[PDB]
Amino acid sequence: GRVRTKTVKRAAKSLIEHYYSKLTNDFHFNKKILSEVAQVPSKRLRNKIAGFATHLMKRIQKGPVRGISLKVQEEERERRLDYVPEKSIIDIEKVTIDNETKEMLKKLGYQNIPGLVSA
Amino acid sequence: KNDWQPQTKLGRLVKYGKISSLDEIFKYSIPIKEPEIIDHFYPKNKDVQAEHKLMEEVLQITPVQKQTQAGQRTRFKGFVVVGDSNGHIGLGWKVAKEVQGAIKGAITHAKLNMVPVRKGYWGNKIANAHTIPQKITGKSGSVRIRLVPAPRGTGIVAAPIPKKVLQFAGVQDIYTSSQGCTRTRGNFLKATYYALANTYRYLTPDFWGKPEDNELPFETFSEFLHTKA
RNA sequence: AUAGCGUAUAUUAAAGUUGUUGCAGUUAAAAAGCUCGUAGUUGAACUUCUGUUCAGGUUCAUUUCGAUUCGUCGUGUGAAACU
RNA sequence: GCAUUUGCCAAAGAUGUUUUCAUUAAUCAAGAACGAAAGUUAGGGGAUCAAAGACGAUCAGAUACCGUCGUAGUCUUAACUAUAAACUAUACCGACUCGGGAUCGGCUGGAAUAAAUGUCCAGUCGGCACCGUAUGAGAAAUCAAAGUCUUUGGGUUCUGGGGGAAGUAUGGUACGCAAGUCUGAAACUUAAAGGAAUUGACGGAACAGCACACCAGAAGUGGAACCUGCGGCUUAAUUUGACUCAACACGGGGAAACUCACGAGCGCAAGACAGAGAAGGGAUUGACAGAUUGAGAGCUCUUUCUUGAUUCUUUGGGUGGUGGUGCAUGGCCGUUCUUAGUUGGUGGAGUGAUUUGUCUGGUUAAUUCCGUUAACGAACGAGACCUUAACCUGCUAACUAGUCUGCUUGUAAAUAACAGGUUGUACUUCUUAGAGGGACUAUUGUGCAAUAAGCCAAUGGAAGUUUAAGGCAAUAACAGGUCUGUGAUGCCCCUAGACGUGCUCGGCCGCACGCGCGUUACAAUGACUGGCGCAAAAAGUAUUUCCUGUCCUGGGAAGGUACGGGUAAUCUUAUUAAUACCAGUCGUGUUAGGGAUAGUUCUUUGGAAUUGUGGAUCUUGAACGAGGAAUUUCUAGUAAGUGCAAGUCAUCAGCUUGCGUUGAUUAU
Ligand SMILES: [Mg+2]
Ligand SMILES: [Mg+2]
Ligand SMILES: [Mg+2]
Ligand SMILES: [Mg+2]
Ligand SMILES: [Mg+2]
Ligand SMILES: [Mg+2]
Ligand SMILES: [Mg+2]
Ligand SMILES: [Mg+2]
Ligand SMILES: [Mg+2]
Ligand SMILES: [Mg+2]
Ligand SMILES: [Mg+2]
Ligand SMILES: [Mg+2]
Ligand SMILES: [Mg+2]
Ligand SMILES: [Mg+2]
Ligand SMILES: [Mg+2]
Ligand SMILES: [Mg+2]
Ligand SMILES: [Mg+2]
Ligand SMILES: [Mg+2]
Ligand SMILES: [Mg+2]
Ligand SMILES: [Mg+2]
Ligand SMILES: [Mg+2]
Ligand SMILES: [Mg+2]
Ligand SMILES: [Mg+2]
Ligand SMILES: [Mg+2]
Ligand SMILES: [Mg+2]
Ligand SMILES: [Mg+2]
Ligand SMILES: [Mg+2]
Ligand SMILES: [Mg+2]
Repeated sequence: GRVRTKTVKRAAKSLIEHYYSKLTNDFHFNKKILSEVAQVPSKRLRNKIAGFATHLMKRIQKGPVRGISLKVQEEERERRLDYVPEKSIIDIEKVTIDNETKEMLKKLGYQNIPGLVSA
Repeated sequence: KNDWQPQTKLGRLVKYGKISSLDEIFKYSIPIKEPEIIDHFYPKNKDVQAEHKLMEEVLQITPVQKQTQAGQRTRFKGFVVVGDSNGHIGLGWKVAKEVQGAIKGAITHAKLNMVPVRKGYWGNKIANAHTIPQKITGKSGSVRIRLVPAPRGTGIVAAPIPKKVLQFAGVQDIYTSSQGCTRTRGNFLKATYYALANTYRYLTPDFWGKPEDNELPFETFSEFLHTKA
């Protein structure tokens, strides 16, 4: 019966959304953070929200999470993903062509363009 | 909150007094979803003599029934015509559980549905196009309406309903023909409306030449739109 | 409505509910169980195409003009379908 | 309509043609060939089934569905008959409008091999179809035609004109042996009949949820006596509402008077207010006393004395009514249901009612969430919220709580032990209870989850079943209940020997019986006799009246009034409960189990106890030996047992609402 409700998940989304840089794996920290940050009419409520938000911090540490878009952390993550060697895969001066590709090149007349190796 | 904040690009372009005329919107075929854009071009300062006075009329109000979880749940449908007698007409309809509600929503609908009737000449072309360029046809559900152009001062020869529509369009002189179950008022109205709309769809011989090539308002006004208000 | 106005009955529009113009026929009434076939109705394409010149009007257009006038006339020049 | 092998006979399409003819064609009243089954005529044949029929069964009835039989038929020669939902319910010839694979038959190239009447590939012509799709059609279902239709004309036959009457009547030098076929009316009557589709409701259809619904169990009711409701039946009267959950220990419905509506007999007017008459030279009230009466009811009658408009007689008419009508109504309250449901905006789909949202699937107690997603976001309901219970050796304090410290007192060798009495710039563990903490499913988990919601386990934790138990309860209903809770009422009824307001006696408790809640038992896990410093929560005096503590008397229930406290954290009391425990009796039998029912006595509440209000003492001791068909409630301090309070209340708990004590079996 421990399923969590609309109010709570909307709340948690928001709290992470604005505050992710302030937030900890510790419930007891995040609950105080929430308390300062927000108007929450109940102790019980705040605690449920804080717990779920903590849960989602942990889920975020592992990877992408549906429903929450942290653009700062996502752009950092994007720059993370780029790595480029100097050679690429793409070698203009040496390129390999199938038999059929060759037939279509004959059709266009491009069969002889510099650096083309048939296979 | 009696001030309109546009949610449409076109809405901005209209409120800030940028797009010139209504017909221009019609020309560039820019979708109107905002029932404000229309009240814009029709000023409420109330000068009694303009034929550009925008008119609203409730046509239908229907007690529609539903059988739901052992209850019988009624709402109201309504049909509404909007037009200036000069060239422009729209038809709308709305379902709601309160009458005046159905009416308001249907007025709004009808405005979103504004359409440019074309006016032609019967015989020799002298002054006021009193009628349609061709004969054309509305089709809704079973119903069909045919609009045939009439000579000067013939007046509108047509049933009470399509007559009302046509008068709102500002067709002065016309001949009518109707097929189908015409007592279905929504279909009759719809038909007449669609018919009236097809006036501009018809490629008549005078439309044959190369048209003007203009840039869309949005491309011209691109600078305006990307300022942040 | 009005010195007139009700009612009954046949007939006309309403009726694209007789349909040539002009209706319908899978399920609302409606394609014949199926073929052959005479009357009836219905029927593929080809023949002096075309071009050149003249004239007469009749239309049209108008950066040709004119005259006068509340709009016709004369004239251009070309452009038509004619005859 | 046609499905075994082979042979024969004539026929056919499609394809292939640089073959021939040359408009020879399309459709079609006449007129013709066919034409399932069933049926008919004359012969055959007859195995299977099988109308009719004979029987069994089923059933209220079955001349039916089921079963055992069985004739005509079914098969066959010659003949008739001409009909079907003879169905794509879709006329034929011809064009033209999308895309895609596949299929059957020809042909044309190409490719592989094990080199062929076989494969594969690419074309194409013709068939049967299918799948997408239409900015084409349609009322829609749907349709590649059902498209190229008011932008209405390629050619040609046929058929329809609201529903029934009726494919009936009638006529057929139309047919048939017959059955019948073909042709085919009108009178009359009627506002609908009809088509598609939507939403409900329903289903003796399919699937999926949820609940003590069932499952694993428990306690049992149903069997007995009694108690208390219903119904019957008596009755002067047995007042009455309420009949499946959703009536029936329900109407706070435990009624001796009262209550109280029922019944028998008596009294009052509190019959205002207005009009008419009467009244001051008297309207009217009262009352000794004798009768009278149940009654010191002046009710009545005789008897007069008082009294002094408080008004009397009519005519209108108001008060009053536990009289009717919940199907006239408010308000409140039950129930579907505490189930998880219900809306709207803007976008998407329909001509439209409507639909999507609001869902395949997981997940939750939950349309709780996750995810899917032509939907995006929201509102109500659920959750949250609120009350009670559980954690604080930390805070704030307490003589209307307690602890300790120091004094003392008693029993004792007593800086022993156990008890009192005192005490303080003392203290907060216990006790109040204010502030604030605390739980969020926390931590961990190569546990299950498509790693998402979530579930699971272990650890920590006062607490991890939504912490536990509750309060609140959307949209819609159900002519549910309530005129008898209301000085909330519409309408109806009764208005002076009143259906008004009183008084006296009955009645609601009357018993052959039927049906519900329930208390108590059938005993040994027991009954009885002693002993035993174990609760919680409630109450409480307009002063003697309310809780009641001492004390005394009585064998007892109970009485004194002798001394007292308390409008209460101070007093009853922080006790006085009962299961339980320890001894001892009794010994598996209607036994002391069990006590219904009865007869004397005594006491208490009440003017009143008889028709036993309760309580006490001796007797008296029934049914019942664990309960047929049925069937209720229930998952943890829970069931069950066990007492206690509160409501009622002068007295009367077998009821209700609560309170703790002892504490499970089994699921989860
Ligand atoms: Mg019509
Ligand atoms: Mg039919
Ligand atoms: Mg010809
Ligand atoms: Mg025979
Ligand atoms: Mg029988
Ligand atoms: Mg047989
Ligand atoms: Mg080949
Ligand atoms: Mg049609
Ligand atoms: Mg359409
Ligand atoms: Mg299709
Ligand atoms: Mg046509
Ligand atoms: Mg009673
Ligand atoms: Mg009254
Ligand atoms: Mg009374
Ligand atoms: Mg909507
Ligand atoms: Mg919409
Ligand atoms: Mg629409
Ligand atoms: Mg729905
Ligand atoms: Mg679900
Ligand atoms: Mg939503
Ligand atoms: Mg709860
Ligand atoms: Mg009733
Ligand atoms: Mg006493
Ligand atoms: Mg007490
Ligand atoms: Mg007695
Ligand atoms: Mg007794
Ligand atoms: Mg008492
Ligand atoms: Mg009671």
